[PDB]
Amino acid sequence: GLMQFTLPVRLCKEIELFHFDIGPFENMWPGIFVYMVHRSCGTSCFELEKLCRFIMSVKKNYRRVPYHNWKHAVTVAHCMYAILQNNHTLFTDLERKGLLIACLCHDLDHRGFSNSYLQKFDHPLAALYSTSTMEQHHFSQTVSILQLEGHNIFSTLSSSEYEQVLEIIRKAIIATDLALYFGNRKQLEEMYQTGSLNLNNQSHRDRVIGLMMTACDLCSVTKLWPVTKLTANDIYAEFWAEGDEMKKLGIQPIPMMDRDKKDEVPQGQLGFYNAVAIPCYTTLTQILPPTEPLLKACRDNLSQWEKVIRGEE
Ligand SMILES: Cn1ncc(C(=O)N2CCOCC2)c1C(=O)Nc1cc2nc(-c3ccccc3)nn2cn1
Ligand SMILES: [Mg+2]
Ligand SMILES: [Zn+2]
Repeated sequence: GLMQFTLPVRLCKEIELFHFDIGPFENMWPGIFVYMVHRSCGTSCFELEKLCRFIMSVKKNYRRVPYHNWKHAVTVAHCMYAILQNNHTLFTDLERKGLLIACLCHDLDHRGFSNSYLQKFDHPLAALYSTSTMEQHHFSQTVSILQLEGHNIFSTLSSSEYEQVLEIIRKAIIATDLALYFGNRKQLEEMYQTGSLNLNNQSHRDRVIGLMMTACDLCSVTKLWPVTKLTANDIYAEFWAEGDEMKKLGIQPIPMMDRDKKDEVPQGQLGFYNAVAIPCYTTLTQILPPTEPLLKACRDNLSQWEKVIRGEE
């Protein structure tokens, strides 16, 4: 009860910033997550022993793929931690609990392939879930882990608080399906511009939490340039493995996934910052002004990708 997690001074300070990198020491990531739950939520949100057991079952159910791995889970949760801490009074007690957990869990048992590849390969998961295929799988793995003995970190919630939190987590994990992001942000755009956005409207909250999820999920583009650049290598390592597998099914992959079109990467990064990232963090900054450093950091990394194209690196 009187047992805080604490971090070394450089981490204690830098973890509060949006651009924090959780570092290469895997064995510290659990402690970092618990630190964030404790400051974001309270030392009383979760029975420490249940939390620690839940975190380690989550780690065990992430695979050793280049990008969609246990480091991604904690990175995405840290971005959420930063949004929640800079927007203290906008979120309920249940939202704070459920969203860090949602982010830790959002890519559970990912294999490093897209929903399209599952559908072209005819994976069983693609018959069980016709849209948002991996994301319905991730929520389903979260429920599984929550129902292992000693793993129910929400035990102390009421029957209806319990259902409201599992419903927040579900919507939060579905929203990480980038196919849903485009419409979700268009609507958030119109609602904010016509002045109809209303955070007491539960369907409005849902959309705003969905946009936060997309922001946290993409937060590689909001890091210091060397983090951004070295993360992009892990991303393409998956994309190109997927492209190889497409070719094995006798399908020309999209260029994003063709290792034979490495030369086009800098321009594809621009497409991505302009079509997805920048619009994402813009609308997020409009709705939640203290998240502006994500937008500023994204625009800086766009400008570093422009330099790469110009041969200035
Ligand atoms: C940087 N970042 N962060 C997250 C993600 C991301 O898409 N997520 C969703 C999928 O799951 C993985 C993560 C990315 C990223 O890089 N997206 C990305 C890279 C890219 N390259 C090209 C490209 C097109 C033609 C020729 C050569 C390259 N198009 N293109 C479009 N998007
Ligand atoms: Mg995902
Ligand atoms: Zn993800």
